[PDB]
Amino acid sequence: VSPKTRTSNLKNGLTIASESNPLVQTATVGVWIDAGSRNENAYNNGTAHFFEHLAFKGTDKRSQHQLELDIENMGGHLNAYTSRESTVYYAKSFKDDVPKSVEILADILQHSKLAESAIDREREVITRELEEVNKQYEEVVFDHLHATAFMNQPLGRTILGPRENIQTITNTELRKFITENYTADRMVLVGAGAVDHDALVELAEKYFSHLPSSQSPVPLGTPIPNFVGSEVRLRDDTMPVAHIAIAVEGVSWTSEDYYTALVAQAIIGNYDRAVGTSRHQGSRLSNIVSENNLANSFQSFSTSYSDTGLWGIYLTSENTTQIDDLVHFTLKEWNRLSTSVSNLQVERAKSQLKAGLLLSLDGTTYVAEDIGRQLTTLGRRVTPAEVEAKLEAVTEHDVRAWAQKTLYDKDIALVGLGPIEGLYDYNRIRNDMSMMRW
Amino acid sequence: AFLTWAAEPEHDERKKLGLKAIIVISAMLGLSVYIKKFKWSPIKNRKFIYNPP
Repeated sequence: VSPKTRTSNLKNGLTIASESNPLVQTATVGVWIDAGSRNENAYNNGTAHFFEHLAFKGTDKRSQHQLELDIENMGGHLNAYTSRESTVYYAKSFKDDVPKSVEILADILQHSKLAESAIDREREVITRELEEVNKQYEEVVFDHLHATAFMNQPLGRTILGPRENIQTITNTELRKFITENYTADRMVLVGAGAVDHDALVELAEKYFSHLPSSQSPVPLGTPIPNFVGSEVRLRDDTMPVAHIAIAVEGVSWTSEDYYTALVAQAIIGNYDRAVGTSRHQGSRLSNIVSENNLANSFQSFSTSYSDTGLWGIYLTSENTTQIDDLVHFTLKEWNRLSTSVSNLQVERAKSQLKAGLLLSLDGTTYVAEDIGRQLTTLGRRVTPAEVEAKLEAVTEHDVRAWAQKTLYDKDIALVGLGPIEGLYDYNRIRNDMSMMRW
Repeated sequence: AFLTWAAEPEHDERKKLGLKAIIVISAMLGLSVYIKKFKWSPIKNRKFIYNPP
């Protein structure tokens, strides 16, 4: 039984949340913000990601070089990432270097220069990033997947933004973005590892007390997405591996079906020919795929947002003449979540998940990421006892009912990249979303 | 008229069955047009972006 997550607020409405571990000697402190690319419009799309670059380009006190030196002298590192709904800025350090790291984070968030010279310099760096994501096939597939599933909607936009915006982003719009979005009621200061909660609250009172509050404070993790059944094909005969994602509209963080969708996802599970144990997994799809050499890997996913989600599978295969079989067998395993699953699969998946949700948190950065994610999506850290109860409440009837309303005979978003000549047209893929025998 | 009947005594029944066939076949034709268009729309609506390698 893990130590209790302590939570305090400041007057502005900044949440401080901590989980101490007296067995480690490092600490991860950082700021989780309930804001990301989705908060941009079409004209300033790319701003949030642009700011992330400039946050490390110098503040009103420390220059770019001084910033570098200060962190080098601390001994640990700083890291940041911007997603569609969430931005994170954290610092991993030694136990007693925590006050330094909180001070640096407070500086780069509140007091960043955003100097025209630096805007202009990064504008090329970010332009080069547009032509090099092209290599990260999983990311290419998932970005096209969001773009098509949420066609012409904010969740459909990329994080980098269009080339056009990169050339026209000004310090004015950068400043406007972080003034509107980086408000105290949207921010959580998180500490995990060798942190004292009371010490962290004091550091918050010292550095984050002059943060603006938003005019209308909504609760943390407050949001209408209209999913489009659709396909993007990026055929490239020169690539040896096909990458395919298939998804349906999934569940939000606060859906009542959140755990049901996780259990369903665990019934299909993951597979990777490179891992020794994968040929012995219990999942039916795993057995079909491994026996017939249909794929190098597959990974089931259930991505959530504040008001929607995507539930589906990502496949990679070199078997270019049997892509049809791979997709066919995958979707017939999904059909069985509607028609055939019983207590046998459901209780097996529950067993696997009860551990999986706890195992994931195996270092201070993972713990901080868990506290930060849960605080910015649900408004609270959910105790493992509550999570164990919600998983236990999932029955086979719940899984069947969920799959019959979410998967069965529903539109999919489909992205294929690589040698995908063998991937059939939309109708034949979508026809596998039901079974004529049932 | 009598001789016409003698040549083709099925005449009355034949034309009534024809009326039923015309109605059913016409309806089936109309529905088959809707279904064909429904099934073909992903192909008809397909769009391309080409970026020469």
